[PDB]
Amino acid sequence: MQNDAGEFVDLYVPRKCSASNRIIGAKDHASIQMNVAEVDKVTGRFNGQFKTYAICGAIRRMGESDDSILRLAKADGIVSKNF
Amino acid sequence: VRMNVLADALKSINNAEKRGKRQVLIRPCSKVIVRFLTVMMKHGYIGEFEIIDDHRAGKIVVNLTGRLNKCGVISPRFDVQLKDLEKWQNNLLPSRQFGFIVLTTSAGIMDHEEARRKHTGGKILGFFF
Amino acid sequence: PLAKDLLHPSPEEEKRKHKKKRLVQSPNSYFMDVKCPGCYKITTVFSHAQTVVLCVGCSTVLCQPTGGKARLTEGCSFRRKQH
Amino acid sequence: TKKRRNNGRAKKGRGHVQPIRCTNCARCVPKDKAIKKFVIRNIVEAAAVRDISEASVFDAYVLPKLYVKLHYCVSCAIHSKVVRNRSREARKDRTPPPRFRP
Amino acid sequence: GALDVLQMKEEDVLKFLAAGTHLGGTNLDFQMEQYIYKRKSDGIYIINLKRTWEKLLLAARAIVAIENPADVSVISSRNTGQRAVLKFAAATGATPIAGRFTPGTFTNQIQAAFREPRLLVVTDPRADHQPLTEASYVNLPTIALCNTDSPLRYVDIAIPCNNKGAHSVGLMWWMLAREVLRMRGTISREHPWEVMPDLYFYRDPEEIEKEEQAAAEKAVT
Amino acid sequence: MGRVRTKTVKKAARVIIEKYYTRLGNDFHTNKRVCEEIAIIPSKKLRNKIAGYVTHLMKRIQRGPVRGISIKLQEEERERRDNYVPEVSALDQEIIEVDPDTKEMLKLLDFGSLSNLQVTQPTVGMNFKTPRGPV
Amino acid sequence: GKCRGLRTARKLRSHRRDQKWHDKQYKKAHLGTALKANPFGGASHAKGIVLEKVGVEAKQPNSAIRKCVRV
Amino acid sequence: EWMPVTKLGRLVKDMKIKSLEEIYLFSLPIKESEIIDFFLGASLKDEVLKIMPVQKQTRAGQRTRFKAFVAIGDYNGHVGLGVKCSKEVATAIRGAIILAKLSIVPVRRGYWGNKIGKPHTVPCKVTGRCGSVLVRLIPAPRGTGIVSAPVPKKLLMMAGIDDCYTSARGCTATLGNFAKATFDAISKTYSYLTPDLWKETVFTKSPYQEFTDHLVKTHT
Amino acid sequence: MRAKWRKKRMRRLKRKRRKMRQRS
RNA sequence: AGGUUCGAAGACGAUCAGAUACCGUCGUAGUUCCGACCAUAAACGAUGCCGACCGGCGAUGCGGCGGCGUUAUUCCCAUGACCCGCCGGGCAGCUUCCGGGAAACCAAAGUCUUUGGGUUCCGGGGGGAGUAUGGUUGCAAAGCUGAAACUUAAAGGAAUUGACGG
Ligand SMILES: [Mg+2]
Ligand SMILES: [Mg+2]
Ligand SMILES: [Mg+2]
Ligand SMILES: [Mg+2]
Ligand SMILES: [Mg+2]
Ligand SMILES: [Zn+2]
Repeated sequence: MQNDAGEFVDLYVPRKCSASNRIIGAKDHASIQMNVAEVDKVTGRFNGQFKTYAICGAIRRMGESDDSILRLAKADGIVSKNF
Repeated sequence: VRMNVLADALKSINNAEKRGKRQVLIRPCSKVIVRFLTVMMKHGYIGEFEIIDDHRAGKIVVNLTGRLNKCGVISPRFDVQLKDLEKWQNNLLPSRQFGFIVLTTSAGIMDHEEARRKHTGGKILGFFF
Repeated sequence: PLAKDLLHPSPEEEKRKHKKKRLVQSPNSYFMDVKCPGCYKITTVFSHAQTVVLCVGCSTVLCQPTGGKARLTEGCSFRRKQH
Repeated sequence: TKKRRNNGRAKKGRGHVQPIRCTNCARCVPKDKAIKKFVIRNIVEAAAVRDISEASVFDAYVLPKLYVKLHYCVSCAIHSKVVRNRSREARKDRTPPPRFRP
Repeated sequence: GALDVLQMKEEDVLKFLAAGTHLGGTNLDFQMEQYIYKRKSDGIYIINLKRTWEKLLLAARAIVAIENPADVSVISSRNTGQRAVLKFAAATGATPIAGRFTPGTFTNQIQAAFREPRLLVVTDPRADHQPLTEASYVNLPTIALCNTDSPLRYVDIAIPCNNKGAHSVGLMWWMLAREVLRMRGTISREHPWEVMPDLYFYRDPEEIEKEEQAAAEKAVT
Repeated sequence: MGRVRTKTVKKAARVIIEKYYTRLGNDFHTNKRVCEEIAIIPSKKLRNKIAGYVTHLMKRIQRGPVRGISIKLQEEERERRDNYVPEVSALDQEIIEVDPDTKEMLKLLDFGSLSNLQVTQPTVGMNFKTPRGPV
Repeated sequence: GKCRGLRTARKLRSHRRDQKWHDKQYKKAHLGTALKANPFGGASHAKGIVLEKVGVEAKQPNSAIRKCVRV
Repeated sequence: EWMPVTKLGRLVKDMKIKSLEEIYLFSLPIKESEIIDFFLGASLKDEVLKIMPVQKQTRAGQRTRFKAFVAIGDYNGHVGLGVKCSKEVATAIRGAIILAKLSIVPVRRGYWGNKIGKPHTVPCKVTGRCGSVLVRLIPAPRGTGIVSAPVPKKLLMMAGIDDCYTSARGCTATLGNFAKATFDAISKTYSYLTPDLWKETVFTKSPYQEFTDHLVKTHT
Repeated sequence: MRAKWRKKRMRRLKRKRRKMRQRS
């Protein structure tokens, strides 16, 4: 997109898997996008907002979605380092 | 036996990128490999790489960023002039917008756009996009 | 596992892998101080010695060559050297 | 089409296997290819276990068994109904039929 | 849960150890290796309880991330877990599926049993393979209660605990129900949950016909 | 031979044993008359067939739980599943038998050294696994 | 596989022209036997003298007399 | 008079979701053809590619059924191909239209070079693959048109591609595989990763979780 | 024919042809 | 040289419409050994070699390295036989949406229109034909190399349905 005139000429921008950086196809029905709800500091209560990950169908078909999702959770901060 | 060390390193990181590995280890390092990995980094196609130094031909660990598609090699290092470079460009590169052809010239190892910028041909090494 | 840390793998995987396939080649074999009973001196013996070492002072053998590691005779002490 | 990855025989690291003769028709069959039966038959029918026991001069006389190893060519094996053709999937499994112990 | 408030406590550990929950199978899956701790001389793999707790907190975080309690569908095709999902759905408002799972539930949009949840929770990946496969067709994230030998083909927040013992299965469906209820505005974290964990326990139908009359005999006498 | 009851006679039977369990009984004749006010059955040979299989289910439903539902049975499925909560939980063992490795693992979690936990002698022989092959 | 060396051009061309003899079109146009066997001798047309008038039967699924001339 | 049975079909009926591209982004499956003719209606051109009469040998002769290959799509970036086999031609036509309607994919248009105005060609050379038919679409400069076989040409034309070089290998005489291979190559135009797509994605609210309150009241 | 017996028929024919050529 | 058994050829008995056969009884060359030839097999994995990369699992053979224990002896260690692992090199197997393929299937038959690691041999619709001729090897049988005229619209491969099966 974004020809020399500068305007973004593209009818939609596809997502990328947050584990393998691959394009999520329009017909990749295996692909998931899921949200993890973080808690607050004191009472461990759901504080409204949340953080989301996208896993491509190929990654979550070879069986590496489990390892990937937890691995993102460390980076964002949801899962403790001592895991 | 192993005859093209660069060809083996390129195939290894291509297979690892297809599988989705975060890191790949290429066993035989060489000067041409490091320069070829350097041009990919400066164009952002791969992440950091570290050369593990043993007293033999060292090993290299590359951080794959997942934004690569193909990093093949042109094993017979054909001599490419500045007049037939575009015929290699459209034969190998997926399009004129992106994709890079790496050739070793007398000014060093670099991509086709820069090789043409300083007006020098050379020997074809490989390509990546 | 798509995110194995090839740069800093822990010691116990290294000792598991083959000498050649480790990140940097390392020899499994070692040299050792050998103290046979009834002498005063200390003999340096390769852990995988192919020959039958002998004290030049006392006429008793120390190690017998085997398939892989040297076979120290009974009653002989052994110490590693600087790992 | 290759019907069997096994090629019908347990030959894997060899080049040649010594032949045998079918116990039913004397056909030269490779030893691996041959269907083998090992029958441990009581030397008396299951109906004569009583009349022999009475006529035996020994009281606690265990009765001998007959040990015969049979080799079949597949032609004789199928005709004698020891092996049976199976569905394309069912051809794969190598577990023997159960002994029907209950 | 890095927080001290969201940490294992001694009583939770005691109920884990009492129900087993840490004794895996004799076979190890290469995906489940990073969850395991050590293998005993018996040959049983010991899961890491802290790793199990974090994944259980992670699964609870995903469940509470959905605004619609009835949206998340909890399923179990084995008797050792059918009771647990019924209680879990009742407590958390989820949609339960017990026993037979008719194929095409998430894919065929004609029959009345058709449903399109936003999250799937699975008692056993091996036993509940059909909903896991259909989830791939329908963009559905999944959570499974996985053992050391269970495949993780379509699993995302696999809890590495157990799925063989009726005690372990019912305990953690109870644990998961407590955590999602604690993260939501239903329990205040401080006082212990009134729902006693053996409510989620699956009971052998051989005891279901003699234990109630024995209690009745004790009450009258 | 040849007295299998078709779908219709069976399928109608199940509906009228869930619609009308209380009214029906184990008598062919009493039930064959209820099936005359609860249903518009075109044929007489059909109701008696329907009435006949109803008794087989009503005789059977008195004992076992046939797939045809019933409120009084369903409420007990509820009561046994949702109650008989033991007053003392099963997961409150006074002493918890502990393998050495689990105690090592609990030690790393820093939740080790609990008094309720009791270490057990490790097994010896490593005789697990089954003898391979037949025999 | 095929050789790809920098100085294997001689092998590549020698192998090519050896394999070019294995398709009928190249064999036919470069051997000369077909040219000699051609009654026309490489000509588009040929004059001739009508020797007789003959009739040829059609193939099996057809049934007709094709009126030809021996020339 | 269209009563949908789907959360996606529910939201599209009452003007909650605004674009087909929103559905494409989240890779949600389309199970009601009434969804697209809402979003994309009075702009789809329908064309039948081939009516091949496949037949099955039975006891009493061979029964004959008809397979219809139908390609649809507006000439702006959406194309679809559907295959339906029935025992009447007319019933096969409507079934193939619906299936083509269900399998509508967006087509990414790129530039051969010197990106000036609206994109005209494929962003990069892509390959489709069905049976033994291999179809490769190659970017072409402005004004070249679609140089291709008749069957891919109409499929590329209704896909919105203006200029494209094409190379095909295999039994192209198998129209179904040849058309499906072209549809395969077209579909993966967005599957291809390109440096202008290297920026990190910002995830938006999913249509299901954003209108979950509306779905409770209406889709009950 | 069986391909092996066609091979035999051809070998017999070749031997006959050599005999006639040797006769000349 | 030796020739027990079996057994091309051959003889006879059967079967059959005929039966130069399948079945049976004999039985030569051969089958055995030494020396010298011949160089072909569905000589098969119908699948070139060397090198790299790309899943999991349980076994198995050899070598090596670790370890609870049982066992052999002895008074202890080794050392053998088991048991639980690890490494390397083999024969394989199961499994998988690695990927490929027309598919059957193949962890190679993958890393191929995103086409290039090195290097051999070799195919170009079916027949004619592995024929004719020439050359060459051989005691011979035959081996190696090896066309054309002419003829033909298919011949083939993998899978589906049906029909049929002594
Ligand atoms: Mg066959
Ligand atoms: Mg052989
Ligand atoms: Mg004889
Ligand atoms: Mg080579
Ligand atoms: Mg030919
Ligand atoms: Zn036989």
